[PDB]
Amino acid sequence: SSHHHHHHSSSHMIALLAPGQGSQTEGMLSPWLQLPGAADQIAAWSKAADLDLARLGTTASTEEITDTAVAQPLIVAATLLAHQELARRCVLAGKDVIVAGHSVGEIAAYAIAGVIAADDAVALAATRGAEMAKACATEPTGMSAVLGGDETEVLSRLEQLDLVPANRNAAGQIVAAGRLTALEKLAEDPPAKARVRALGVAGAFHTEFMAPALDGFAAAAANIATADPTATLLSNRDGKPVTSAAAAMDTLVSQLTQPVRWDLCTATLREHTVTAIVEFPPAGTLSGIAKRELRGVPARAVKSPADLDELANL
Repeated sequence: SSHHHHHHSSSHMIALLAPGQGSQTEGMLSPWLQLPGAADQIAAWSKAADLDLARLGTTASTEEITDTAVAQPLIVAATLLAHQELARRCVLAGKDVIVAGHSVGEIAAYAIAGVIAADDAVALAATRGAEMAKACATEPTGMSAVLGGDETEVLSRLEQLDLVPANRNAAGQIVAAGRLTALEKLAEDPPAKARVRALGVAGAFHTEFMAPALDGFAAAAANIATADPTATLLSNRDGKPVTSAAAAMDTLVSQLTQPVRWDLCTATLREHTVTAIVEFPPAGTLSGIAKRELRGVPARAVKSPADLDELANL
């Protein structure tokens, strides 16, 4: 984390995207682990996070990975190992860099933007999941995706049923969150010309039902070294860039019970003339959204190291 601001001789802008939850795959660390330096870092982080990462990345079932307490650090683990190699390759030399993470991915984005250290981030993702899981055992809650019709109609409807728009990802892409009974009521009758799919998650993330998780998350968030960003770093709260480290960490914490306004992140990306987009593993969804919402901007979904190759020039 020490650098020289590149010279422009007399746009060169790349989005880096860090994935959220709900796309972690059975074999998601295999392509990265056999690379030099990765095993060492993982044992270090696995011990640092106090959960077994090396095993849970290779021969682990999707089911034991869909467990927020495991899922969260594991996603972040994969994102950083992937970025770590991208940096190492020097592919981004002389590019203006903008970074945004989804939901959990903010922890990984913060690390990519050099606000927190790689190891600390994983440890904080472990706390996030562990604390969030406790909160889920309070009241039967969940989240259900709403692939949508009329934006006004869909917002009016979650109000009636007392559910939060927990993710606002795209135009017509809303996640609803709250009590399982209220979500069943959403499913039982949706607002016309729209669909509902109960995402398999253990609680209603990014809603007020995460209060109990707040203190536990804030405690680790505070005990962590910090630095002012080395990239334009976006925040899920409003999609504005974050200037100071203190600000970022404040937002990150309070983002636990607030809507993920990823749509407004996509808006900020447009007004930067991003030339290309890189999603990190487990990549897929965020690049999908960017293909649809950001016309004519190339986007790559990193799954294996072989993908970081045709980026040498962009």
